[PDB]
Amino acid sequence: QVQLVQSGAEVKKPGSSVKVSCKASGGTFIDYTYNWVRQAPGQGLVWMGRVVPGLGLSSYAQQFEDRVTITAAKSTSTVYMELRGLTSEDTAMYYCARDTASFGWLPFAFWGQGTLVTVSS
Amino acid sequence: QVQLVQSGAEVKKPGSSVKVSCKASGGTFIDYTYNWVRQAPGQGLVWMGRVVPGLGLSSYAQQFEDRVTITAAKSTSTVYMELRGLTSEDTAMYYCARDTASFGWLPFAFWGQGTLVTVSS
Amino acid sequence: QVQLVQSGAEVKKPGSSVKVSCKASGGTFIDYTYNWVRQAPGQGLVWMGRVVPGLGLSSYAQQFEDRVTITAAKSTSTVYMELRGLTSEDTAMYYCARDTASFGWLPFAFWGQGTLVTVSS
Amino acid sequence: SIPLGVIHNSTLQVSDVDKLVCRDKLSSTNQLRSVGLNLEGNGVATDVPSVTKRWGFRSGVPPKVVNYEAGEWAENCYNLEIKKPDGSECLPAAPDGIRGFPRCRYVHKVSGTGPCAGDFAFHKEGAFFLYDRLASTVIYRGTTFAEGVVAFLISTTIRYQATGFGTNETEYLFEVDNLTYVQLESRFTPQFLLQLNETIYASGKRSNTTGKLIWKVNPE
Amino acid sequence: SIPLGVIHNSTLQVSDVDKLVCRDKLSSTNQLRSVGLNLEGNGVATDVPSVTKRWGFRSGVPPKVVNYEAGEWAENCYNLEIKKPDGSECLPAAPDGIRGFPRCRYVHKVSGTGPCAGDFAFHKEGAFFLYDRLASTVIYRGTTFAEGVVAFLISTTIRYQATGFGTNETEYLFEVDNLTYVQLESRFTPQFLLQLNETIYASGKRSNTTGKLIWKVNPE
Amino acid sequence: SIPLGVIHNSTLQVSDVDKLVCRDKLSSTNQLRSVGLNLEGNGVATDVPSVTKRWGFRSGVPPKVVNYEAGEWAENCYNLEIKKPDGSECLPAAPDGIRGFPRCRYVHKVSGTGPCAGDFAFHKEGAFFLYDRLASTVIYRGTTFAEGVVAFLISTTIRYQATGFGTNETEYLFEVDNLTYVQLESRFTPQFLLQLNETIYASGKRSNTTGKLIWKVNPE
Amino acid sequence: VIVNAQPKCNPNLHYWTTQAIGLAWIPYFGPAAEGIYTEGLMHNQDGLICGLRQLANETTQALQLFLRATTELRTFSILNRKAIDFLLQRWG
Amino acid sequence: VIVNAQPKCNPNLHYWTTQAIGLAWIPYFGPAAEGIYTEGLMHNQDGLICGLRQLANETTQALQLFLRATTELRTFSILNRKAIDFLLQRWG
Amino acid sequence: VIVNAQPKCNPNLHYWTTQAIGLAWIPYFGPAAEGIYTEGLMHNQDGLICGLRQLANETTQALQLFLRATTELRTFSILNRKAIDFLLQRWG
Amino acid sequence: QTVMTQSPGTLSLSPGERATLSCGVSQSISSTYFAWYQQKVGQAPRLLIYGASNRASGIPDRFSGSASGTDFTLTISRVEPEDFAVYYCQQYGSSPTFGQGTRLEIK
Amino acid sequence: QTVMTQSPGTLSLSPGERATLSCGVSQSISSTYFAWYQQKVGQAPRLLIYGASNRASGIPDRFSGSASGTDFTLTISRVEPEDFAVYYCQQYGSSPTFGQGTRLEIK
Amino acid sequence: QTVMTQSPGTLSLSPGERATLSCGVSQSISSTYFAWYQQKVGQAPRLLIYGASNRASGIPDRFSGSASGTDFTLTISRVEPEDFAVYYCQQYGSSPTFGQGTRLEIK
Ligand SMILES: *[C@@H]1O[C@H](CO)[C@@H](O[C@@H]2O[C@H](CO)[C@@H](O[C@@H]3O[C@H](CO[C@H]4O[C@H](CO)[C@@H](O)[C@H](O)[C@@H]4O)[C@@H](O)[C@H](O)[C@@H]3O)[C@H](O)[C@H]2NC(C)=O)[C@H](O)[C@H]1NC(C)=O
Ligand SMILES: *[C@@H]1O[C@H](CO)[C@@H](O[C@@H]2O[C@H](CO)[C@@H](O[C@@H]3O[C@H](CO[C@H]4O[C@H](CO)[C@@H](O)[C@H](O)[C@@H]4O)[C@@H](O)[C@H](O)[C@@H]3O)[C@H](O)[C@H]2NC(C)=O)[C@H](O)[C@H]1NC(C)=O
Ligand SMILES: *[C@@H]1O[C@H](CO)[C@@H](O[C@@H]2O[C@H](CO)[C@@H](O[C@@H]3O[C@H](CO[C@H]4O[C@H](CO)[C@@H](O)[C@H](O)[C@@H]4O)[C@@H](O)[C@H](O)[C@@H]3O)[C@H](O)[C@H]2NC(C)=O)[C@H](O)[C@H]1NC(C)=O
Ligand SMILES: *[C@@H]1O[C@H](CO)[C@@H](O[C@@H]2O[C@H](CO)[C@@H](O[C@@H]3O[C@H](CO)[C@@H](O)[C@H](O)[C@@H]3O)[C@H](O)[C@H]2NC(C)=O)[C@H](O)[C@H]1NC(C)=O
Ligand SMILES: *[C@@H]1O[C@H](CO)[C@@H](O[C@@H]2O[C@H](CO)[C@@H](O[C@@H]3O[C@H](CO)[C@@H](O)[C@H](O)[C@@H]3O)[C@H](O)[C@H]2NC(C)=O)[C@H](O)[C@H]1NC(C)=O
Ligand SMILES: *[C@@H]1O[C@H](CO)[C@@H](O[C@@H]2O[C@H](CO)[C@@H](O[C@@H]3O[C@H](CO)[C@@H](O)[C@H](O)[C@@H]3O)[C@H](O)[C@H]2NC(C)=O)[C@H](O)[C@H]1NC(C)=O
Ligand SMILES: *[C@@H]1O[C@H](CO)[C@@H](O)[C@H](O)[C@H]1NC(C)=O
Ligand SMILES: *[C@@H]1O[C@H](CO)[C@@H](O)[C@H](O)[C@H]1NC(C)=O
Ligand SMILES: *[C@@H]1O[C@H](CO)[C@@H](O)[C@H](O)[C@H]1NC(C)=O
Ligand SMILES: *[C@@H]1O[C@H](CO)[C@@H](O)[C@H](O)[C@H]1NC(C)=O
Ligand SMILES: *[C@@H]1O[C@H](CO)[C@@H](O)[C@H](O)[C@H]1NC(C)=O
Ligand SMILES: *[C@@H]1O[C@H](CO)[C@@H](O)[C@H](O)[C@H]1NC(C)=O
Repeated sequence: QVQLVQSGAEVKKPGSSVKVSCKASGGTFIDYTYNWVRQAPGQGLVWMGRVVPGLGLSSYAQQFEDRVTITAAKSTSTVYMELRGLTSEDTAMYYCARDTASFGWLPFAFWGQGTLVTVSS
Repeated sequence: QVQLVQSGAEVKKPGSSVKVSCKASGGTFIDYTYNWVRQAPGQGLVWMGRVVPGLGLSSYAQQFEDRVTITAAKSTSTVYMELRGLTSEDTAMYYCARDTASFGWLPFAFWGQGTLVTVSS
Repeated sequence: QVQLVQSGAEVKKPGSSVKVSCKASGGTFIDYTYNWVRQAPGQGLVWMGRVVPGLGLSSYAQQFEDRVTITAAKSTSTVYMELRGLTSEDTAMYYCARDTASFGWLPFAFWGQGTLVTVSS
Repeated sequence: SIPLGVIHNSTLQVSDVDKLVCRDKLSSTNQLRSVGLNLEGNGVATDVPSVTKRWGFRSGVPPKVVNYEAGEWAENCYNLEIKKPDGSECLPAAPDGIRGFPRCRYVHKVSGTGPCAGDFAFHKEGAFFLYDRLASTVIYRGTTFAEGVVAFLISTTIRYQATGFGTNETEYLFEVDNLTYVQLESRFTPQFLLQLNETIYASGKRSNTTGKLIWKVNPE
Repeated sequence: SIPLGVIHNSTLQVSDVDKLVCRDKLSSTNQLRSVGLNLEGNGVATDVPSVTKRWGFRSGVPPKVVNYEAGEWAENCYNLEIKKPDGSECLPAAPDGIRGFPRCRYVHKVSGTGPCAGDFAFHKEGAFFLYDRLASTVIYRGTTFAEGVVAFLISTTIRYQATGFGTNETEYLFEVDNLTYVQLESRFTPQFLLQLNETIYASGKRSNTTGKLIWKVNPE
Repeated sequence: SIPLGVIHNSTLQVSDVDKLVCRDKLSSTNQLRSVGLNLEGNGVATDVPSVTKRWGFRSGVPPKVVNYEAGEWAENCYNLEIKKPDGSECLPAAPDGIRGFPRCRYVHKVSGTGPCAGDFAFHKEGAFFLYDRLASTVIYRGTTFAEGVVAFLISTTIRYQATGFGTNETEYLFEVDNLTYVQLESRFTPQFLLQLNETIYASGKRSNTTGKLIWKVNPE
Repeated sequence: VIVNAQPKCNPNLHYWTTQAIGLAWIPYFGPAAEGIYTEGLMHNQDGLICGLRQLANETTQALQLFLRATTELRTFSILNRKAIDFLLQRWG
Repeated sequence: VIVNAQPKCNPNLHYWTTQAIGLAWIPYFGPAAEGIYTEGLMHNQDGLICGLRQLANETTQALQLFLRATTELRTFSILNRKAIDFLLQRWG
Repeated sequence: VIVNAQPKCNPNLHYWTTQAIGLAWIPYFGPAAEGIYTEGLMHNQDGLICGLRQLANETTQALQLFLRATTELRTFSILNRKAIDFLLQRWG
Repeated sequence: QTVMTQSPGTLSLSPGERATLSCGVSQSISSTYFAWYQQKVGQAPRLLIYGASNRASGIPDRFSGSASGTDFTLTISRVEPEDFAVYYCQQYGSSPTFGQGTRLEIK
Repeated sequence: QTVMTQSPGTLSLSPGERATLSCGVSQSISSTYFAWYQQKVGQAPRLLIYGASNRASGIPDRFSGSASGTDFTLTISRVEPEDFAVYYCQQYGSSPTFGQGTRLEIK
Repeated sequence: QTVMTQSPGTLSLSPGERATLSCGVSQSISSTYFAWYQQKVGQAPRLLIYGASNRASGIPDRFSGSASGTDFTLTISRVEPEDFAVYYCQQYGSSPTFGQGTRLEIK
């Protein structure tokens, strides 16, 4: 089971941005899609976007277009995302989840802890 | 009230023509349409044609086409019409009537006495 | 009444051919259509084809196409036909019949005796 | 066997087809130009029946197209938008490359209907219909033209209506409004007619309902 | 690199492309003419299968058009009105400017159907299809043509029918009436066939109902 | 007044229009050739927005066509299959005789839609769209072209998609599959993009259902 | 020389032709063709205009007989042929 | 010179071309084009007809190779090019 | 002479044109036109390629001003006109 | 073309009684292009109403009317002995037309 | 193509009785292109009627018939012992056809 | 785009009872592009079923399911106290989607 390690909670003011990341360890960085997802309590889970370092490509959920940028540092095996134009409605747990691309399947088999992003004033 | 003065009755033989006229006085010749109309007793009134000396144009009722020619003598302020190819069915009173073109309206406000045209053999 | 004279019966083996003929006499060869017809007992009569020496043309029934060739010897006033690819189903009386082409009509007025063609093994 | 024009030491002279002229110095092809001339400059009448009677339809004979580089400005030009009596287009549509002459003053459209037996409308005296700089022997539909000739040398729209266009018995009208027309006569020039149309229109003494009122010009 | 013909002091000679000939006096462009010749004068057979087998369909290669001023009168010419087996027109319609040759005696139409894979029907030996004075490398639909070549130098309609036109296995018929046909054979010339058609038609010994009667010519 | 190129005793020189040059020996017309050159050899960018921004629509001005005998092989060429926003074809269909240039390596089709006010798409710097050997001043629909000039002297299909084609605010995509696209950027050459498309396609990490998944290339 | 002999003659020209210069060379940039026309007036200096009218009128017949005999719809080669004959006439 | 060497040759011409003269210059007036053709007969005087047939047969190959290499559908300029080369060949 | 003066120049040609020879003269027999193209490479011997690029770039303006002033859609006569002027320039 | 039928074509009233007359037309006439007349015996007709509503000069207030579309109506509040005339409907905006006329007779 | 069905395909009558036979055809045949025959056993058929109505040479008046359209009829006023033959319908204007034949037998 | 509605959105069962859950989707999803998850409170969801039928690693046999078309079903033979989780439906073949989630609560 390949791990994803995330930073702790951070509080932001409206109009700013937060950078979050997941360190991948115990497996390949290049071989997997690293997908960012969002879950606020009581709302369920939605996909935000993804990076596949092996292709060097990324893609996004339409509602997160522009505001969310997803990248990766191959050199540190770390998944990165920046969420900008933050509002109080964005408060949620933010997760990376690794798919099973190396197995020929696209669902999520490996999950992080979740970083809380809090936006308030 | 601008006047129209006409000649008296005349008897014609079938196949001939009659020239009739109305002298305009007490107002402008150029400014008005001088319209020729026909009324036989018991038949009601119909329009035959017109001249507008100000435009230098004339126009006709379709049933009087060719047979009726309408002109004017600007120099004598007189309205003229010639009806040709006369038959007994043409017997009627022939009138000029002046419209209200100078007032922006096209109906007849000024009327003559009527010249009787009699055709017989 | 112009006559048609035919040869007697002949027995053939399957796959072979028979040549039959009608000598025309008592009238013109050139002026008439000489038509070949076939009648097996119990089957009724069908047309096979024809030659009109005056036109130098011949024509055929569709079911006898290729297998039946019709010609004529103007020099001997004789009508000829060859039936080939013979089978037992071809057994029949074969006749010439002369039409009334010289009269402006196309039906058969003059008939032969009939040559029996027998095919067996 | 087409002659060219050449300039003499003094005035203009006919250039020969067969003779070699020692003074006819030709240093470049830029000295040979195709120039279009308008027949109105020879006294050809520009009245509507005067021009339409000079045109007519014939079958069998094919059209031809020639090229100009330059030409005379025309004062009077025409188009045609004539349909057969049942609406079946008398003239073929102008083909690609055919456009009206560069410039004119009074351009008439002579729209309308009439009998048009034949394949093409040809000029009766053989004049060319001058389109763009590409004149032709036939009239093309919807495109204006000048009436003229080829020398080979070293505004406003009137839109008259027509009835019986392709025959000898015709009628033509100047449209002032949808309900207002004036009968044409050759003694009345475009200047007369346009001054007349402004007077009628501006005075308002014309049909103002739905019915047609058609005026004739007084004999004097 | 196209050679021209030139007349020698005596007979005809090949004009060179590269050599300058001192006796080759050329005073005008009116001395250079394009003349069309018919291959029937070289012994090419004019029978229907003989000519149709010399034509065929191919794709990819575009058509070309050339120009003549003059040419030989043809005794035998052809048209084509051939549709694909399902009626989908084998040949493209002749484009504007393409008309049949000026004059001939026996003009055949060879209407009918057959397989026609390819874009155009090309001549197999590279002969030109001579249309008007504008010959081409392909056959155009509905327009007659002569079979021939370009030199570059100093009546009646037969209307035969066709089946399987664009292939090797074909049939052709001479139509006498709607119900009456004669099978063609190469030993029978247009004179024979027409004399035959008059005899059949005039004698009346042909189908007179609604059914087809198709005649073959006796082997002798 | 068009200058020609001529070879000097050493290097290439401008040939004059007016001066007679004694060394300019011209023995045949076979010494004058029309050669097409591609502007990519002058450093013109071949990126999609780089080329499309150099093209645009205007009305009134007619198209022109010129002829080549020879030219340069192009590494990068384009087509256009652009419809107006409502599907009403931005470009006129290429007319008969217009075909794409002989040879290239990377041919793009840039299919899609966008506003196209005007009659024709013209090159903004006046370059010619080189079709076959018949270049023109306008882009014709469905036919590929090279971008270039006329000298007058002595593979694979990429098929990118386009949105907002005829305006300044545009988007372009490289199609991998019906559901899979990559956003274009000028720092990525055809070699990059094609290597990327094979990697995506072959790895299978792309949409495999019915929904679109559109990839952006990472900033590094 | 050529002498005009018809009922009337217009002795003045209002002449047009075309020129192109400047950035107009780029067709998206330049004006529509009706705007590339130049113009001016000329007079009948020493009888030249009337003579030209007469030549064009006499030449029209030769032109159409010529065209009747051709195959081209668009014959824009007449003066090129003349240039060739001009030289060939003396240099053949 | 040119020598004809094919199985057979037709030694006679029935020749046609066109001419135009008279009022025909006006196209509405004149005949349809099929009527502007002139005609007559010619014989194989001193071998000229057979030689011409052979030249046209030999020249056909050059013509089509030439046409394959062009872009024009209608190439009606071959003899104009020849006239230019005729003079250029000696006057270049 | 002509001097190239633009930001960059490609000093190599990969050149194409057409030729036709052999039985190809018969169009049903021969290849489609894309196959009649010949090809090869050339280098910038003594500055010739860059000079040619510059000439074509300078000449483009003259070409379009010229075309703006014509009536033909297909003007394939420019070099024929040049050949005529070449001789006429000295032999007029 | 603006064909008018007057109805009643005749009226019969004792002097002092109320009367109405209307005209139907085959096509709409703007009210501004329509007028009413009163014709006395042996006399040219007198214009009564302009634009189908405006009293003409010298016309008594007992005369009134209105119109729209194809419906043109004239009324007299009291018909005086002097009003037992033939009334007419006129179209004048283009080539003019008249109805047949309606006679108001004494009962 | 001019397909004919004879009906009755057989008749059975005592000699001296009246009999009729008709043929239907799939398409109209002008009566002028149609004929009737009488076939005796072992013999070629004898033409009876021309143009579907005219007696052939040597044919007795007891034989008659007529036709139009697709309806061809033969009758014998009295069938004699010598008439108990197979009768046939023939189309001859083009490629000819025959019906199957009808035998008139003795009852 | 692969919009899913989970039904029931909540279940209420005593531990040890049998339970089923299904998801409807607006468009067909190949079963191979669909998966089920079990989300414990405060935890990232655990994949349960691959291709809408294959148990994920470490998943008990009490969990099963199948799918075709637009019909996706999950069942637990006995719901254990540890199974009173929020279950989710996921589409992953393209841009991925999830249903709202279904909570299985203790009764
Ligand atoms: C070149 O200049 C020539 C003069 O030197 C022009 O020739 C003259 O052209 C005018 C017309 O513009 C002719 O005058 C009239 O022509 C009409 C035409 O009538 C036609 O139809 C009637 C039907 O009954 C028929 O009988 C006629 O023959 C015509 O076919 C006549 O109706 C008039 O009465 C009057 O004759 C001149 O007669 C004519 N003069 C000469 C000497 O020919 C020539 O038109 C100019 N070129 C071009 C292209 O316009
Ligand atoms: C110019 O003159 C030449 C002679 O000097 C002409 O060449 C001759 O042309 C004839 C035909 O007109 C050839 O004779 C026959 O050709 C046919 C054609 O067959 C084709 O199809 C078969 C299919 O199996 C294929 O095998 C063949 O190769 C062909 O592609 C043959 O079937 C006949 O048997 C017979 O050969 C002469 O052989 C040919 N002679 C020479 C020396 O080439 C030339 O056609 C004339 N130009 C034009 C435009 O007609
Ligand atoms: C022949 O060679 C010439 C050089 O000797 C070429 O001229 C140069 O062409 C380039 C483009 O290829 C120009 O560089 C850029 O041009 C773009 C175009 O912008 C246009 O749109 C904006 C809109 O705001 C407008 O303001 C401009 O004026 C243009 O209409 C610019 O956006 C770039 O900033 C940059 O300037 C060179 O400037 C130009 N150089 C010269 C000296 O003219 C010529 O294009 C070659 N011929 C052909 C057919 O390509
Ligand atoms: C016959 O007389 C009429 C009446 O005057 C002429 O037509 C009128 O022409 C004027 C221009 O001189 C038009 O005014 C313009 O209208 C445009 C509308 O877009 C506006 O933008 C301009 O600023 C200006 O106001 C007027 O509308 C037009 N009226 C009608 C009924 O056409 C007509 O040209 C004369 N005929 C001839 C052959 O001269
Ligand atoms: C094959 O034979 C037929 C039968 O003779 C030929 O057709 C016939 O040709 C004559 C003319 O030689 C036609 O007569 C003319 O008819 C027109 C009708 O408008 C009339 O105005 C003339 O005065 C004259 O009477 C005849 O109708 C025509 N018959 C048929 C059935 O077509 C045919 O030309 C021959 N085929 C070939 C290739 O020669
Ligand atoms: C983007 O990547 C795709 C995926 O490889 C490229 O398309 C593929 O190209 C190969 C040829 O290199 C095709 O294989 C051939 O298919 C034909 C089918 O008739 C067969 O006869 C041949 O023997 C061979 O197997 C393959 O099917 C094709 N696949 C797809 C989905 O198109 C594509 O060309 C690349 N794009 C660019 C611009 O290079
Ligand atoms: C038209 O020509 C006919 C003779 O065909 C003649 O009777 C008629 O009067 C002419 N009409 C006109 C207006 O010239
Ligand atoms: C006729 O009415 C239409 C509007 O329906 C108008 O556009 C047109 O200009 C009018 N025609 C004239 C001559 O006024
Ligand atoms: C046509 O060609 C085929 C071979 O493709 C051959 O079998 C057949 O017999 C040929 N038919 C004719 C009429 O030449
Ligand atoms: C076939 O019949 C039509 C009339 O329906 C006739 O016009 C045509 O000429 C006939 N064809 C032949 C070959 O007689
Ligand atoms: C397009 O031009 C408009 C001005 O008309 C400008 O506001 C806009 O930002 C431009 N967009 C792009 C992508 O250049
Ligand atoms: C899209 O699907 C069609 C079959 O419906 C196929 O022919 C086409 O090549 C596909 N497009 C791509 C980019 O794969």
